[PDB]
Amino acid sequence: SGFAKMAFPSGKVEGCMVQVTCGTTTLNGLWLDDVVYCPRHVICTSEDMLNPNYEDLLIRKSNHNFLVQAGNVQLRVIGHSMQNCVLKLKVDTANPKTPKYKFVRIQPGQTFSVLACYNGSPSGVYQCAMRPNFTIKGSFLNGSCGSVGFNIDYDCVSFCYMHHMELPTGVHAGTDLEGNFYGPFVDRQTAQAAGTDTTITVNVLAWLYAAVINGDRWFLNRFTTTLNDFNLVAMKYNYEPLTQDHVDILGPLSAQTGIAVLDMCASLKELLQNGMNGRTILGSALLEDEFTPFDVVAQC
Amino acid sequence: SGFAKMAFPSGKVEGCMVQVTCGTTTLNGLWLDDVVYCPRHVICTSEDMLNPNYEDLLIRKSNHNFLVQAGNVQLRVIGHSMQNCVLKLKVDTANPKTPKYKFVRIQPGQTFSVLACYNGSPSGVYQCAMRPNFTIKGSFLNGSCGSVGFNIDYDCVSFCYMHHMELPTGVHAGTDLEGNFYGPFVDRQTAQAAGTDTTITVNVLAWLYAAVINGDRWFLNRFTTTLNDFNLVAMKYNYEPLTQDHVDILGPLSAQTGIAVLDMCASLKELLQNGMNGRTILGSALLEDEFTPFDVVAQC
Repeated sequence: SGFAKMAFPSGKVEGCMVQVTCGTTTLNGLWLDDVVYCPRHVICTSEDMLNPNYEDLLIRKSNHNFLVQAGNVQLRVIGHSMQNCVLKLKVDTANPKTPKYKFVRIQPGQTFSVLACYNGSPSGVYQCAMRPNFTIKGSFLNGSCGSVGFNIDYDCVSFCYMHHMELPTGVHAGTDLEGNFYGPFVDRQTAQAAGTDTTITVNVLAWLYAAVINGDRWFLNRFTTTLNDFNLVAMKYNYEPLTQDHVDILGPLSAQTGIAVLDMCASLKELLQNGMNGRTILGSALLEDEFTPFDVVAQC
Repeated sequence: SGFAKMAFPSGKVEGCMVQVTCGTTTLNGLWLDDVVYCPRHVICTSEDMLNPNYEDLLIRKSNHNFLVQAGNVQLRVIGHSMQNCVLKLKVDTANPKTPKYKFVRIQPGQTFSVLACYNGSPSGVYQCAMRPNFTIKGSFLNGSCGSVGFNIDYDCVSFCYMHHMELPTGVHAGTDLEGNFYGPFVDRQTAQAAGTDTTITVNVLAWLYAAVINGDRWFLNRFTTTLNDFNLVAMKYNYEPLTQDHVDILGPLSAQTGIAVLDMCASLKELLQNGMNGRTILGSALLEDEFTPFDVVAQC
């Protein structure tokens, strides 16, 4: 059949991508109905970004600061308000190709598609996960600020991320459309670090359950194990511990494969204890934690 | 900055995706202007596919066989011709959202974006490479037949693949829009195998040159080496040998990093000889051969 890490298609969200500028500052914005959302840190220069007071910087910005372009065409800003770290620019036009949308806040574990833009012109897309420590292993270059993370469930567009800033580490932070940052992070250039990255365990399990269906099944053992016992092994190797929900959610996989989730844990457990002796599952030599059981089911 | 395997956006090609059916047979087609392309094996059932004569099977098909739907709406077929393994259905309508397009035949080495469809309804997209042995490690389920592989260079759409068939191995074959199969493969269900899979070496090199720029540079040695010497090592481990072009193409990377390509070969060479002792380059424990130097440059 085949397995690959896979983004939703991007036609809908491409419809909503605009360029914004505020002096020398040029980033990406999202045009939904009569509104345009974008990172608020657009009103900053470099000298500002150290300790910026947004209350106080935007007190000094006018609607005639905010150049907003719709590809070839331009828009006219008609009122500027700031919600947390996102800036909501009202304009004269409603997006003619605004489609069924909704803002969601995702939880650390879920995955989403990302549309990397540069001057409102989308460049690319890739599937991505919301790390334990509320970060993302992304591809983000200067003025990818305002590029977004979405999903598509039954026509509706499920906007869940908007990018703000890279980190000294090199992983990327950003908010939802509420404007609230995923994590303890704020938009300034102070020595921010991100906590311990661990592995989305439930997901790896779904990735093994995947592997099986795709035929690849060298790594299967006989063993059973307790949940706790499995966990008292897993957490040693920086992995997320595992709940009765996790099992519940991994239920439909365990059906199609006639493999119990307990028996899969001791199987995984034994990869952690032993290693891989340089073999590959679904052609990978690391354990792949960026698949939710919904991702993998949908892929099948 | 960040690195991720990355597909072009899919809005353009989504515009051109249609469902086709021919009795009980339902696959994906591509509507460009007044034409619709699709895999010809759509005129087959299962009993046929063993040894089908297409000349002779289509002699028995009419325009009123060919149900062709445009999402909600339907089309009217008005003449059916077969070019190699692709079938060209003329219809009454030209695609209103046909954009600047061109058919290209890619060469074994190049990468492209893939739009997986089911009943003309796109499900997903992922970046993919045209293997040495003219195969692809894909995600393709029944009736992904007619899902396509494209690229975008400066507005133009560069259609380069259309899927036909999985293989007993589990990798996927298909043609260009010419209709000619990438590889020695034909559309029937005989015991087809695919030759030796080797590694797109130039690409791995571009993936190392990537790694460096992204800061990750544990794996650097001092050494130089000859091209031939490098090759007399590489080919042992099933890798594609390396040409003066390959070097030429890897030229602009070698500029930005102040690292000679010769010195990069002995560096790679030493991963092959030694291993990795379970470290990671750009967070991967296998060497990543699905990036062309154009991919990686564009990503930067």
